[PDB]
Amino acid sequence: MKVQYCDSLVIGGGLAGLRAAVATQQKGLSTIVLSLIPVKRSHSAAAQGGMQASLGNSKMSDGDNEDLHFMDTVKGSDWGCDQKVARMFVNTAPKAIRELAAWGVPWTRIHKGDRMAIINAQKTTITEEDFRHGLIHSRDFGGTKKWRTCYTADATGHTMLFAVANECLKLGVSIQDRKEAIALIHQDGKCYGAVVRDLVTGDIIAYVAKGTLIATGGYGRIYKNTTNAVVCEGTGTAIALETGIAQLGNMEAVQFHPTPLFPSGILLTEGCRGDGGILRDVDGHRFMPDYEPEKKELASRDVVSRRMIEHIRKGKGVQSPYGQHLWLDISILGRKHIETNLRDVQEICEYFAGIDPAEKWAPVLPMQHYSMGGIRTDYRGEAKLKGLFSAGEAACWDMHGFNRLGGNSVSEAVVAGMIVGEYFAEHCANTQVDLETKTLEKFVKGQEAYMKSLVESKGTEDVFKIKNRMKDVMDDNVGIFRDGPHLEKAVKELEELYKKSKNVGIKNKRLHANPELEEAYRVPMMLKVALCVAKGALDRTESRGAHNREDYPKRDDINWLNRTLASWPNPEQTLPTLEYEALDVNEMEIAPGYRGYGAKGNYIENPLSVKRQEEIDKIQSELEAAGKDRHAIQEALMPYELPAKYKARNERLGD
Amino acid sequence: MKVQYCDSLVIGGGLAGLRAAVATQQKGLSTIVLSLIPVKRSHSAAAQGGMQASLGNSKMSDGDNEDLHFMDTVKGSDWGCDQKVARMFVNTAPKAIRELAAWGVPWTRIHKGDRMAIINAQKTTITEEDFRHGLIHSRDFGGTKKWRTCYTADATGHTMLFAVANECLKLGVSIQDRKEAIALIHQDGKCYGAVVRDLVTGDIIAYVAKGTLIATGGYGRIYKNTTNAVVCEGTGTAIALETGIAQLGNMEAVQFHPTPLFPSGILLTEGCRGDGGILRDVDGHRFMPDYEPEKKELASRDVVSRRMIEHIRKGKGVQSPYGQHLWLDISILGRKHIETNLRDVQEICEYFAGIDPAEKWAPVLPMQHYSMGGIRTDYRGEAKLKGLFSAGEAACWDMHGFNRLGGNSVSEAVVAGMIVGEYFAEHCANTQVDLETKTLEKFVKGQEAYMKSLVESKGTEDVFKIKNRMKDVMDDNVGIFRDGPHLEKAVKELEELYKKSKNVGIKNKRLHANPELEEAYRVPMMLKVALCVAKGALDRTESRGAHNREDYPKRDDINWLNRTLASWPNPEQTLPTLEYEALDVNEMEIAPGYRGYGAKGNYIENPLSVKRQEEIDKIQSELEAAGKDRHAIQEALMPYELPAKYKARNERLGD
Ligand SMILES: *Cc1cc2c(cc1C)nc1c(=O)[nH]c(=O)nc-1n2C[C@H](O)[C@H](O)[C@H](O)COP(=O)(O)OP(=O)(O)OC[C@H]1O[C@@H](n2cnc3c(N)ncnc32)[C@H](O)[C@@H]1O
Ligand SMILES: *Cc1cc2c(cc1C)nc1c(=O)[nH]c(=O)nc-1n2C[C@H](O)[C@H](O)[C@H](O)COP(=O)(O)OP(=O)(O)OC[C@H]1O[C@@H](n2cnc3c(N)ncnc32)[C@H](O)[C@@H]1O
Ligand code: NA
Ligand code: NA
Repeated sequence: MKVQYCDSLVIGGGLAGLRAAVATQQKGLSTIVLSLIPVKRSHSAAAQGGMQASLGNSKMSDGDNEDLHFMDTVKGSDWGCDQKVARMFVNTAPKAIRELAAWGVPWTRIHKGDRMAIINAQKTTITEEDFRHGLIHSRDFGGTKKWRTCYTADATGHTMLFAVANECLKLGVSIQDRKEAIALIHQDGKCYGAVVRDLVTGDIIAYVAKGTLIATGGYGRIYKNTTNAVVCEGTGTAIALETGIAQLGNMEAVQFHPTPLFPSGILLTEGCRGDGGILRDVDGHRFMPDYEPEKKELASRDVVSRRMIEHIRKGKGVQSPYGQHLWLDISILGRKHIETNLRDVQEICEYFAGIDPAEKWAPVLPMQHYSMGGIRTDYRGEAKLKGLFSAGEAACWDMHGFNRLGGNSVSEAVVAGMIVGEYFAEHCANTQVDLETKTLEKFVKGQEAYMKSLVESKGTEDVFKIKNRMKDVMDDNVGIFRDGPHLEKAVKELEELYKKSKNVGIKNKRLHANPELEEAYRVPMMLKVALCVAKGALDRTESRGAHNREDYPKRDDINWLNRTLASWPNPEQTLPTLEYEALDVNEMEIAPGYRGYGAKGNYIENPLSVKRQEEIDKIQSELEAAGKDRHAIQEALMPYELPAKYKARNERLGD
Repeated sequence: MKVQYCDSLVIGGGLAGLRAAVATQQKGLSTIVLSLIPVKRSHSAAAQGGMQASLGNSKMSDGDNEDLHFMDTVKGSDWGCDQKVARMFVNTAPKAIRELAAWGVPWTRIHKGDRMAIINAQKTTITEEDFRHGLIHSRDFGGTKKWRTCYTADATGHTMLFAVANECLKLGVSIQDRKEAIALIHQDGKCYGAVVRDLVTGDIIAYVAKGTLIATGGYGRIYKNTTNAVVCEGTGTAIALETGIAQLGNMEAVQFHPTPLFPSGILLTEGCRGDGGILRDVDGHRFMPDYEPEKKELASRDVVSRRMIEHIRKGKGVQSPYGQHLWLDISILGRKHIETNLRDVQEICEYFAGIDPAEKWAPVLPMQHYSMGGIRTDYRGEAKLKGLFSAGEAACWDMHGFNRLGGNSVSEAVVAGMIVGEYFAEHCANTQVDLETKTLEKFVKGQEAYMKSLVESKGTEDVFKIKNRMKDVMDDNVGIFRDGPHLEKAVKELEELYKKSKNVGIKNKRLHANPELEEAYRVPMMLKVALCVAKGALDRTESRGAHNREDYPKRDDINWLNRTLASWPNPEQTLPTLEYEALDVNEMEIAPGYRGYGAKGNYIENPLSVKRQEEIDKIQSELEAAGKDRHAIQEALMPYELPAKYKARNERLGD
C-alpha cells in the first residue's frame, strides 16, 4: 500500500487552497497541496473584474470602510449569509490586498489629476488629489456605491494566483498536480485524509494528515452553459458529500452572469455595459429601457439576467443552431474607447467569436457563473466531519447567502485562505490522530476495487451521453427562472440518470492516463451534486437572491429565513437528504429588509425582524448619543471572532 | 513532522536485510531498506571463506546431507543452540545456494578429472567423476569432515551480496542509504517503526511500518582488535535494547579468528593454514606441534586461538609498538603455490603489510570476528517486542549457540533472510496497526531534543578518548581467556565510561553531515552493548564454546545449559538486567555430549542428558528396525517448522 503523510493536507490549488497552504507551511507544518492541474491554471486565474476591499484610497472610494462593505454584502446576500462571517471577511479584505501588494501583485495605482470617467448618473470628470498618488486604485464594479474593486489592469485573478503560488514555492510547500482526491478517509466522525488517484500512473494512494482542507472551487460544469473552466465539476463537493457526514449548504444558490459570450461561455467583462454597452434583441432594438426605464442597462446584474430571459420568452430572441441568444453592442462606444479601455474584450470576440466588437455585435446569453453553495462549515471553516475544513468557492462559510457580490469571491478565496488557514493550522498543530492501517487499507482497497469494476463493466450506457443529458436538464430546469413542475421533472430525470451512470461501459481498459475512466467515476459524483442543487431548488418554496421561483415570487422571511443543508447518509439512497439551519435574527447586525435591487415589498416580513430592528435602532441611538465610535457600536450589535493575527484595525488615508 | 510509511521496514542492507526485503517486496508489500552506507558495501561483502550447504556434488562432499550438516552445527555450538532452528537452517541452505545460482552468482564449478589436493591426513589426489562436471563445487572449510563450503573463487560474500542487492533493485525495493536508525518507535509492547537520522541533512524522520526487521550485523567494533568493518558497532542491537522490552541473547558469545593480520585486523583466509601455513613464535619456532602433537597447525580454529595466547603468555610473543603478536609463515608453501592458490592473501600482505608472503612472515594475532549474540527472537525471527523481527548476525535466532561454524554465518544471513522473510511478510500482510501521531511526535521530538542537547553540551569529555578506552577494556578483559577478577574490573570501568559518555562535548555544532555528532550518540549505545557482553561474561560461571572462564574451565550442563537474556527496562539503570532461558533437553534431537574439539570429559554431565540420550537411541533403533527413512526418524526425534514455500526436500546427485 502507498501512503503519504503530511501534517496539513490541502485539496485544491486555487487562491483559497494555496493561501491556506502558506498559512500552515509558514508555521512548520509539513503541507501538501493536491491539484488536478498545475496550480497556476486554476479557475481563479480567469478573474478580470477585480477584488473588493474597503481601502478608501481613491476619490470614488473616499469614506469607504468595513461597515459600508459589510452592508453591501449582507443586503446583496438577501439576508441568507451568516453576518458574523461577513464581518470577519470585510475586516480582513484590506489586509489581504496589502499583503498581496507586499508579495508583488502589480495592483493598478492612482496618479494625481483629472480623469474622463463614466458615472452613469453624471459621466463627468473625477479628480485624484496628490496625497492619493501611488496608492492602490479601485474601479466601479459589483454595483456598490463606493468603488472598492481593486485590480491589476485586466488580469487580476492571474497576478493574484501567481503571487500566492510563488509564495508556496518559496516556503517549500509540496505541490502535487495531476492528482485527484476521489474519496475522503474518515472514521468515528473524524477526517484523516483522502484516497487519491494519480491521473498519470493510475496509482491509488492514501494521503493521511492531521487535518484536511477542501478548496476545490465551484460546481458550474453540471450545467451545459457556464463561464467555468472545464475542471469545475464539483468532485471536491461530492467526496465531502459521500462521507455521509459532511453537509452541503445552499446548493440551490447558483449565480448567473448576464453577458457571457454565447455559446462558448467565455466571459465579456461587466465593464462593457458599465462603460456603455448596449443589449439588443433580434430586431436590433435596445430593450432594457423598456423593462428598466430608470436603471436601464446599468440595472443590477441580477435584474439584467432576468429581463434578458423574459425578453427571449416573449419571442424576441435570436435563433441559433445552439439555441436562442441576444446581442451585446459595444461598437457604440467608439473604436477608440474600445481599443484603449476594452482592448481585452476586443481580443476575445476576435480570437473566439471571430468578430471585431468595434463593428459587429457579440452574441450573449446569461450562464451559470458562481457557486454560492458548497461544503457547510462553522465560522472557522471546519465541516461537521471533524478535521475537514473548506475554504473558497467550494465552501458555504456563507458570507454570500443567496447572492454573492461581484468582486467578493476572489476576495473571499484569499481572505478565507488567511482566516481558515489560521484555524486550520491551529487544528493541525493541536489535534492528535489515531491512524489505523485497517481503515486506510479499507478505503484504498475500496477505491482500487471501484476502479477495477469500472474498467471491467459490461454496461452499455455511454458516459458522455449521460453527462451531456445532465447538463441540458440543469440548464433547462434549474436556471434563472424555476417552477415546481419543471423542478420535479428535473429531479426525477437526474435520479434516473444517476442510476444509469452505474451501467456505464468504457472502451479503454488501461488504468493509467485514461480520460474515459476519469469520466466514469466523476459523472456519478456530478449527478449527486446536481441532485442536491435541483432538489434543494424544488423544496425551497420562495424566491431569494439568485433563486427565483415563479410559483413563489416572494422572499419568505417567516418560513425560509434559513439555510438548506444536504447530506447523503445512506449510500443506497438515490436522493439527497435535506434539513434546514435557521438563521437567528437576534444575531444579526442588520435585520432583514429591502435588498436594494429588484421590486419592493416583494418579501413576507417576519415579526421577529421588526422587533430586532427596533432593538438595533435603540442600541445605536443610545451609544451614538454617548459619543461612541462605530467600532464599539458594532461590538454591541453583533460581536464576531477573528484569529489573533488579524484582530488589528485597518489604517486608512485620513485617519 | 516528517513521516515515511511502508508496509515492511528493513533496517540493515547486508545479506540478511536485502534478502528479507526481496521476500516482502515480491508479494506486493511496499518495503524500505535503511542503511548507513550503500548496501553493496556492507560487511557481508568481505566474506572469502564461503557458504556452508549440504549439496553433496563433489567427491569430498559425497554422501553429505542435512543430518551431517545439522550435527556439525549442533556440536559446534557446544549445545547452546536451538536445535529446531538449526534444522530449519540446514534444510534450507541448499535451496539458498541454488536460488543464488539462478540469480547469477558465479559459484566455482566442478570439472572432471584428478586434482592435487591437500587432505592433511593424506595429501593425495582427488577425482571428480564425469557426472559431477559443471555442478557447484565445494572446498575444505570450517573443519567439517564433509567438504560443503561453496564459493565464488575468492570473493563469495561479494558476489552473493551484489546478486541480492541487484534483485532488490529489480523488484523496486526502496533503498535509502546514509540513513541511521537511532531509536525504535513502540507502544503497548508493539513496534511501529524507527526514528531515523539522515546522515547527510541531519533531519530526524519517523519511518512507520506494520513490521520492522533489524539486520544490522555484528558488534565487533566494541573491541580494539576486530576483523569487522568500521560500521559494525552494534547500534542496531542497542536500539532494540533501549526499547526496554526486546532482549539480547548470549551477548557474551563472541568468536575470534586466529590469524587476522596484526594490527590492522585485515583477514588472512583460513586456507593459509589449511594449505600448509605455519605459525611461528619470536624465535621462528613452529610451536603448534608442541601443544597439539596430532592436529598441529590444523587443529580446530578455536584451539589454535587459545594456544596462540598461551604461547604469548609464556613470553614467546613478538614485541611490537602496537602490542604482542606471532608470525604466520606461508612462504614454506612455495612461491608457485601462493601465487596460484593464494594470490589474494599475497596481495593483502603487500597492499597493507607491505611484504611478499612468498618471502617474509606475516604478523598475526587472534581478534574478534563474529557475533553469535544478538537480538533474541523465536524460531520465526520475531523479538519479544511484537512486530520487531531480526535476522542475520544481528540476531540470536540461535543456530550458532556458543560457537558458530565457519561458513555458517553468510549461509545464515541468506537463509534467515528467506525464512524470517516469509514470516515477516506474513506478519506485515496480516497485522493491523494503530499509528498514533501523539506517539510518533513524542519519539521524533525526543530525538530532536537529544541531538540538540549533544550539540549544546558543555561537557568536557572527549568522545574518541572514551570510545578508545572502551575498546582496550574489551580486548584486555573480555577476550579469548576470561576470569571473574578481570571481568569485574571491566564491568566497573565500562559503567564509569558510560556515565562519562554523557558529559561529552563536541567542537562542530552543525546538525548535518557531522561525524563528531554521530560518535556522540553512537558511543553511549556501544557502551551499553559492551556492558551486556562483559556482564554476561562475568555472570556465566562456566566455559562453553568460545566463552572460556579460566576460573570455571568446565562446561556446566547442569547449571548453565541455557541462554543469557539481557534487557534494559529502566533507562535510569547503568547495568543490564540479566535473565536466563533454559534449554529443554527433551526438545533436543542430539543430547549434550562431547563437542568433538578440545579436551575430553571437560563438561559436567546433566542426568537429564543421559536419560534423553537413551530415549533417542531407543526411538532410532525401533524405527530403524521397522525400515524407516532418516526423514521419518528425524520427525520422531524433534519435529520442526518451515514456511510452506520451503517445506520441500533437497534433490541431490544420486537420489
Ligand atoms: C469562472 C470565473 C469566476 C470569476 C471571474 C471570472 C470567471 C471567468 N471573475 C471574478 C472577479 O472578477 N471577481 C471575483 O470576485 N470573482 C470572480 N470570479 C469567481 C472567482 O474567480 C472564484 O470564486 C475564485 O477564483 C474561486 O477560487 P478557489 O480557490 O476556490 O477555486 P479555484 O480557483 O477554482 O480552484 C479549485 C482548485 O481545486 C482543484 N480541484 C478540484 N477538484 C479537485 C479534486 N477532486 N482533487 C484535487 N484537486 C481538485 C483544481 O485543480 C483547482 O486547482
Ligand atoms: C568480518 C568478516 C565476516 C565474515 C568473513 C570475513 C570477514 C572479514 N568471512 C565469512 C565466511 O567466509 N563465511 C561465513 O559464513 N561467514 C563469514 N563472515 C561473517 C559473515 O560475513 C557475516 O556474519 C554476515 O555477512 C553478516 O550479514 P548481515 O546481513 O547480518 O550483516 P552485514 O552484512 O554486516 O550488514 C549490516 C547492515 O546493517 C547496516 N546498519 C548497521 N547499523 C545500522 C543502523 N543503526 N541504522 C541503519 N543501518 C544500519 C549496515 O550499513 C549494513 O548494511
Ligand atoms: Na460556495
Ligand atoms: Na548474532
